[PDB]
Amino acid sequence: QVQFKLVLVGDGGTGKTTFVKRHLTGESEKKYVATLGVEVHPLVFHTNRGPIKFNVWDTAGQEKFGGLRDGYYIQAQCAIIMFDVTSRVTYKNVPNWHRDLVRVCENIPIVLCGNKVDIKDRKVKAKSIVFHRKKNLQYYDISAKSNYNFEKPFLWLARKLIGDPNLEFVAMPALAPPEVVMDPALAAQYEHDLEVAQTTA
Amino acid sequence: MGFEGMFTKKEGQWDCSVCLVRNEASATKCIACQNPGK
Ligand SMILES: Nc1nc2c(ncn2[C@@H]2O[C@H](COP(=O)(O)OP(=O)(O)O)[C@@H](O)[C@H]2O)c(=O)[nH]1
Ligand SMILES: [Mg+2]
Ligand SMILES: [Zn+2]
Repeated sequence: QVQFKLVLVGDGGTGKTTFVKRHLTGESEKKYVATLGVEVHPLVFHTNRGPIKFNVWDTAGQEKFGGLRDGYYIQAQCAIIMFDVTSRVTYKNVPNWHRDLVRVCENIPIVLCGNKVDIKDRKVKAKSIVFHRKKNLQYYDISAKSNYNFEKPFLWLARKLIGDPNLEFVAMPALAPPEVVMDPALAAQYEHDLEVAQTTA
Repeated sequence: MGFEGMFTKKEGQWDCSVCLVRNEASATKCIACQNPGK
């Protein structure tokens, strides 16, 4: 059992709790940390080289950047930064969240997640995504309520943490059934838009 | 292949039962949440 502490940060209302709750076993075996006001979800993923567990730290409160306690960030080995693609201000604060991560955890693999892409009225489009030089910052579209691209942040983090590029999830975990449809035509267009933008930066 | 004991727990290390952080032998309380190590 290899396991990694993963901190899930971003503005309130971006969908962090909805997102981590999709993993059913991690919800049923979650742990509350009374001293820190935090829920640790033990998320298991089954790779071709064995089980990996991400112990995902989810806040219970709507604290701003630099509002979380020190113990939240302690021993964090990876992170997900989340924003809402229908709220530009949440994306404006992604750099702020990123500073806090470097300040207290130095160099950890980080994934950037634009959530709620199931909504048609998307404000933050792929053309508006500021891509960066560092290879510790990958972007993924996701829709928590539809499980769209749920496994992609974890697969990327697993590959960087384990140091193996060909690491595969042999199966998807048991996820909560979708509460909304991710329109496949939107998905097909967004995937292509993202591919052209990442080729530029 | 497996993970080849890449992330083996050192002899003195202990995993906190409350928050799952891996602590060093010298730590008597967990470094993240301050839960006592048994
Ligand atoms: N359409 C859509 N709504 C979402 C999604 N994820 C979360 N929402 C909603 O966004 C609101 C905040 O969700 P929450 O998980 O509490 O965000 P948090 O503050 O980061 O934990 C809620 O109304 C969610 O139902 C999504 O992926 N798609
Ligand atoms: Mg929440
Ligand atoms: Zn602890």
